[PDB]
Amino acid sequence: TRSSRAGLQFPVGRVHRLLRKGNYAERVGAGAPVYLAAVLEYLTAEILELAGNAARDNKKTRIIPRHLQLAVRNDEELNKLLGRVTIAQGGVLPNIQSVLLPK
Amino acid sequence: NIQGITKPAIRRLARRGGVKRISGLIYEETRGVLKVFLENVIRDAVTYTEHAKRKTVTAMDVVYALKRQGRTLYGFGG
Amino acid sequence: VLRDNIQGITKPAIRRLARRGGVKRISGLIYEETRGVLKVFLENVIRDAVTYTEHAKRKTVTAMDVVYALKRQGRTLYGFG
Amino acid sequence: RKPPKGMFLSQEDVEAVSANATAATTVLRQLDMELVSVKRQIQNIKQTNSALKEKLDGGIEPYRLPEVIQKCNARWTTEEQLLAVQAIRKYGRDFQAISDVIGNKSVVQVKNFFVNYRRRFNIDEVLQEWEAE
Amino acid sequence: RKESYAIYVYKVLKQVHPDTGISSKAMSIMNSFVNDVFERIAGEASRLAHYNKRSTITSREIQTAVRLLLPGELAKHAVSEGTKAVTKYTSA
Repeated sequence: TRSSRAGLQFPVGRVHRLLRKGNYAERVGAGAPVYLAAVLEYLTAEILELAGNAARDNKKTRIIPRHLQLAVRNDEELNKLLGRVTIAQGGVLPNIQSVLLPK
Repeated sequence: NIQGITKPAIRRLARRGGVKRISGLIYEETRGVLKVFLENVIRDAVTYTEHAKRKTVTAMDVVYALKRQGRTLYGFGG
Repeated sequence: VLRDNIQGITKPAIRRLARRGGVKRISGLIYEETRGVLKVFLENVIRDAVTYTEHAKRKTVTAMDVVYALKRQGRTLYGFG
Repeated sequence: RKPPKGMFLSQEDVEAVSANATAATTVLRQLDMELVSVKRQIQNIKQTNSALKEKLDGGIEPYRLPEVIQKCNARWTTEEQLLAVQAIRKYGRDFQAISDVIGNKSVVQVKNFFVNYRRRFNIDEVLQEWEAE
Repeated sequence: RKESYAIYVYKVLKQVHPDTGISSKAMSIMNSFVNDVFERIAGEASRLAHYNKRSTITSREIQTAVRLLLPGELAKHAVSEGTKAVTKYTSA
């Protein structure tokens, strides 16, 4: 398997298959599937890392969409990446304006 | 039908958004905005069902209409 | 020969840009805040433009590279391609 | 029950005066000894302040410099800009100090100098170097 | 049969947090995220080929596409992890 040859977890073969069966170019390079899968695996590791930390904070083992929402929105770059994306059952960050606070 | 979303439902949506005091005309104005929003999304959703030759709008059609409407949604398909 | 000059002026230009936009009264701090917005806007657009020149293996940024960079930034522009 | 105007009357003082046959005499003598102690402490500090005031004879009159009254200019020369750089290096954001160092540049022109020449003179780097000391 | 990157999300999860789980809804959210990033990069690389009069999507198309879509640091680390994996693949 080409995934084992690159030390990656995501299937390089399935990536190469989807790149050919999607009509993006006449030909598909050999290093592109390995390099596209590596970015995907890195980004999934980024989210799962912050999601597991949010899971530890909520004292729960299984990651729920609440954890994904908190993880993506607390990161400055993951928020910019998924800026036009709504996560199901995600909710919003706790935020109350200063003027609205009691005085 | 449209009056099925009133009184506490429009109040609960405000609390999750952080609103403290709600004027009386917000409720009617909120329904109008939600009406126009639903009209736009369902229109593009129905359009895909028309091209697909189906009488049932699938979850994909809702997602794909939201994607075209700049409202990408995760959770209800690929 | 004294020299001593600077860049990033646009002192009356921010006044002219306000008139075409319909602004009547301009506070003093608008100009400095306006310059900051122009920096970030140019930084985003030029970044995507320079990336195309890097991919195209060229030392010259063409008008087209700007066009798709504006296209990528949701700022479609007609007239230069 | 209400205390009189400018008059404190507590149960402790009543019990202290009637503690025994010679309680009032003991309290009055202790207050008199405290008053004598406070009186001599005033006298010692008065002697200390008199000696300290004797050290201040003359003031700072032989150490006064005349005022260099000069108008504020409008153009920045290379000398004026470099002197401003050194003023930012030692003083930082003290606009009044930098204005006095240059001499012919007002406070508002020094504050404008920071904004117009921020990129060219690396004022942010000069400020972060001033903060290190 | 419906395909997904589910089993590999589990593997990456255990490599990072071995004592954590994931729900079915959160898994489908991860599936759509992978496919979304997939379409964005592959779509941008396809445009790069058309813009430069090319018919193949090589490593350079993917690399500059990730430079465009990710903001700075995520792009920096993505290029590093990818070029590392491609070099390891090129070796064997």
